[PDB]
Amino acid sequence: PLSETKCTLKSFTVEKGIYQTSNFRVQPTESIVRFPNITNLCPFGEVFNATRFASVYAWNRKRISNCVADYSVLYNSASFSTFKCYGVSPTKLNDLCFTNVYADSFVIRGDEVRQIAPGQTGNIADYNYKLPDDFTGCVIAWNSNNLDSKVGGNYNYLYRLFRKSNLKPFERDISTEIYQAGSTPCNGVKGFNCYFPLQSYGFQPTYGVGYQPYRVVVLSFELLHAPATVCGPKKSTNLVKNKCVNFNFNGLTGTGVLTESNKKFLPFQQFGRDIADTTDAVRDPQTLEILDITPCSFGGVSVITPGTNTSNQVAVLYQGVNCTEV
Amino acid sequence: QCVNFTTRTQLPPAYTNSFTRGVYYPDKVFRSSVLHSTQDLFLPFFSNVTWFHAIHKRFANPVLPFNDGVYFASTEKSNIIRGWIFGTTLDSKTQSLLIVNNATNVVIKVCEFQFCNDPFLGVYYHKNNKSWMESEFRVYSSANNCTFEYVSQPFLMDLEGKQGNFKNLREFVFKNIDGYFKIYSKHTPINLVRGLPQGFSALEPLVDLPIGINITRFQTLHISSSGWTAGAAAYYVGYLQPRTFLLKYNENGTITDAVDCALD
Amino acid sequence: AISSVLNDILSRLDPPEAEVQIDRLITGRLQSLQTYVTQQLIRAAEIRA
Amino acid sequence: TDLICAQKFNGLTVLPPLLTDEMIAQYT
Repeated sequence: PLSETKCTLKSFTVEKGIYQTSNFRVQPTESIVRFPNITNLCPFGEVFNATRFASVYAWNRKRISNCVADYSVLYNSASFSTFKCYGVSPTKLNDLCFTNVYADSFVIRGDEVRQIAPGQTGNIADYNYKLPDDFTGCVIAWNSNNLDSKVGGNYNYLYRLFRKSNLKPFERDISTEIYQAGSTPCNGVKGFNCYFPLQSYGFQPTYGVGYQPYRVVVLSFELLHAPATVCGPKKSTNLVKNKCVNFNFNGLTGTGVLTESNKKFLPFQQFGRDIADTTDAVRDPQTLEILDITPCSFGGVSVITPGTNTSNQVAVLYQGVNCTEV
Repeated sequence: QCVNFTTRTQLPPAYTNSFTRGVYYPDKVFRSSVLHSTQDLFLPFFSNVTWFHAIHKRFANPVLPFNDGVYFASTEKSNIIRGWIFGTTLDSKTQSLLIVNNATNVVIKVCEFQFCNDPFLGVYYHKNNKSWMESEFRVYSSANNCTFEYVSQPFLMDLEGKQGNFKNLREFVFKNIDGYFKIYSKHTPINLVRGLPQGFSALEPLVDLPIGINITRFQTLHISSSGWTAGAAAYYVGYLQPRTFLLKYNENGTITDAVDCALD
Repeated sequence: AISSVLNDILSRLDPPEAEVQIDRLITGRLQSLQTYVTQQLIRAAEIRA
Repeated sequence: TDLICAQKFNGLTVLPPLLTDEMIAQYT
């Protein structure tokens, strides 16, 4: 600590006085995260063996909630033509918990691959299906040109190119009839500078990549302030209070000492906040408990030493904290 | 079922002012001894809510838009209102939503509903051992393609009919957040004949419905085949707007005051 | 930026991509902290006077 | 004329004064 002041003052002679050098902080010893039991596992690999998928606006959904999803059967490694992923890989979803999961399957074009993205616009994004901002998964795609493609175009599948307005996330339109396309309603039957909203795939196996079918499977993810029902492959790492730990509670990740308080919360209020809009007190999603968030102790380091020509004795001072280690 | 009542007549839309009504808990965050401000869809203060009533030969059940959000204020004695219906076309062409109050639990189901022109529930034989129990279900004949089902927690409700001024009061707020419905419920005794009393109350959440259906209109499936009559009931429908509340929180977390400025 | 939470960006975007969102959070917080220090130096001159 | 401890959690450190309140009245 005598040399800590030498590098702070950038000199080999330390004059008498008090000088600040570093900042001490208590690191978390363990990780306390608590969520209840797992319900079921999502069909990540069961939708890859389907014979034919739905269209862009027709996407079929199988509802299996409570991530962790199925990590066992994974076809996503080097088995397909193109891999475009966002967020984290599905192998890493075992460390995260999501509320609801909707497995969707649809076929798009070459120029429509770049339009796939959470919270982004596009022809199929706004007018057909939009990815929510809560989706951390990978977008799986493969080239179906050897199957779904037909001579002169395949009109079996359909898609909607135009709509009177953009669709919000998690919204569907199954209507195949003639409705308003642009901003000026033409009152039913096509004409008056409007366009027929429904469209058909023109897939020709002999043209470029933009005109060829690509089977895309996306599992819709949802993340809210609702309490999570699952934690990891392992759950509790049983709580021991009055210690510095790293906690994730109801989706709020932080580091601090967990203590019990007298705070009275409403049954439907999951967690509160302080005047700083930061985590203050939270409730146990698994069982009935009330925990208060106390961040771990930290402060500045003060060095009290006499002159270099006087003595080498050094007194270390911690500001506004109690030392339990020493 | 498909035949409207012979006593059904559209009533004049009278108006009245709601002093503090329209305030609720914006979120689940708890605070104490501080003043928080947030902007959500709210009911403005001192607004004009449409005044409705029901007697034994005048009954009206108009349809109002759900687009900007609505505020439900219902004062009752025997708790006439059994719920509401949500739907766009109000037919089997698309999905619909119902809320049924049996004075035991809450029945919430999303199916394909065949909507009769004048839906109701058969109630008869009130002389010996009335009990005011539901008997006939006229709302829909059949259901199919059910995407949602829910059962709530048990509660208690007073079905006893009384004479004189109203006693019980219930204020509901139904708002859609990005495809999610949230229900607010509060019950307090009041003494009221017509209009609204001056007071303050807080609206606690009840059930959050993760359905995702878009509802452009709501019809009236509440009190009580044209020979059927109606009783005494009254309810209100408000209009929600993206307002801003400044709320006070006490040591117990209850809201003691509400301030929304656009007035003074 | 996308979000003010640091763990939300690191657990979502890529390490090369997250450097763009984190840089927007840093440069925004640099000017806010610099404004407070400048305000304290001006206010301390009135207290010293 | 707690607010102090609430602000100390985000990295705002209030240093105690060298001259306490008891010694001020002793100089006066």
